[PDB]
Amino acid sequence: DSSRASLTRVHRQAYARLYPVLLVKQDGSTIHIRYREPRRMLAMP
Amino acid sequence: SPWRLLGALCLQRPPVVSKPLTPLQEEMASLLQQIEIERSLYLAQDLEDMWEQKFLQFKLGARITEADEKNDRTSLNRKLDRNLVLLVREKFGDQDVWILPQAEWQPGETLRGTAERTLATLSENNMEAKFLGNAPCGHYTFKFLGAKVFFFKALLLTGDFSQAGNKGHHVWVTKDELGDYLKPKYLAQVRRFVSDL
Amino acid sequence: ELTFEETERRALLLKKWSLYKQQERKMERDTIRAMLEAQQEALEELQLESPKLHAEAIKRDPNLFPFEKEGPHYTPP
Amino acid sequence: YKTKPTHGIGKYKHLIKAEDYEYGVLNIHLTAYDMTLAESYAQYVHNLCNSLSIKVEESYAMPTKTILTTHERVVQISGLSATFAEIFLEIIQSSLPEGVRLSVKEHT
RNA sequence: AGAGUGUAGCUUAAAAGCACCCAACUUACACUUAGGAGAUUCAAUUGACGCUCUGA
Repeated sequence: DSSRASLTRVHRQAYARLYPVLLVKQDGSTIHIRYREPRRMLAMP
Repeated sequence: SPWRLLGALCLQRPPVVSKPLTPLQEEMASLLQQIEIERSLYLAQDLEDMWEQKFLQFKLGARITEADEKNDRTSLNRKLDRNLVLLVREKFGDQDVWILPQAEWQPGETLRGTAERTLATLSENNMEAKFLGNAPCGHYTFKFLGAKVFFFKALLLTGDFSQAGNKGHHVWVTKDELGDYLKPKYLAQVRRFVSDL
Repeated sequence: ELTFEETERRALLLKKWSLYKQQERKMERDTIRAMLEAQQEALEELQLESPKLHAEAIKRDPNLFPFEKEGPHYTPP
Repeated sequence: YKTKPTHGIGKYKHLIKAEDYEYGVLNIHLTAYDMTLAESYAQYVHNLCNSLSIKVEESYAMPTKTILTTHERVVQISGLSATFAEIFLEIIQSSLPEGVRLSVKEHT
């Protein structure tokens, strides 16, 4: 059960649009992140 | 009375891949997205095209490496969305039952030491496991001369499971094959303390 | 602005999600109680069959203070 | 009145606390790419704690650090039993949604 | 094979009260407001469908 609190949202009122950008740190582990300007793919050199 | 001292260990491989979202969760995903755009507070086309083609050029690693094998029960990667449990066939002098990895312990060795020994007793590998406490998770007693079996719990951090084609019959069971492989009540109730999730 | 049909769909969405997460929490609690009572009966049997091991069954491993374990991902290495 | 049987019927302060191997102070650190996911996981773990009757003291957050940003949360825990701690942290292990970093560090 | 037997999680409650959950206010919890699901195992006090224990 690793999805019960994944369908959750920000509970504030001052904020801009957030998008599900896929991110990889160093080894190819794609994870959704709430990030501006949807890139759909991120990689740290 | 003569007592047969026996321990064991119900190893836990955690799911490296999160479970896929159900259509119910996806509908709630749409609802949460649209409420966000409702409750938010304030050449892009070229950037969007470049970013989408950057997304397309690299292929995402398959979340399910399971549909291709269909027979790699000995492989550590049999399942990814759920936890896995080690389970090795054993053949006794008077019995032949698909039994969770057991071990023999002496009063000079504590239960944690027995579990640590069992970690590498039967897998002959360099697996890395972690224990939480001395508390067991299941106790099952079958007599012929008393006897007992203590199913302990441990979690896999990393595993160098060399020579995967071992002479044993280690089959990773998540939840379903438990009953199929372990018939008697003393062994089919492992699901009570195995995290079904 | 919004419409009656989508409002009704949203209300039914809330209803079905209430039911679904109610079942989720019920099964989680069932597992909690099942394995807690399993551990309690295991400890009781250990006390009955070994008077010198229940004393060391309650002690705590000192290696859990710097505990570490990563969560799930999508693309394994 | 002192000499009557009803003496002390109104005293209340003794009911208010205005002030066996067990753990110490436990800090669970949750650093996550998403403010949303970090907050949701903090809520879930707090709900588990107050449903299992665990003394929770603080649920604050560390200041943000930039090097994108990672949001940090803290959960304080005090009071565990032998089997209870095992169940608690195994449940935490099994119910980690996606790419979250747990911790069982202590104070200071 | 035998015993205890039996209202949703609990009730020397008789279809109820506590429990329980999400939504909003909360960092968070809590409170509060809005909503949600829930049972007397089946046949005539009795017999037999399910759980626990005692054995093999």
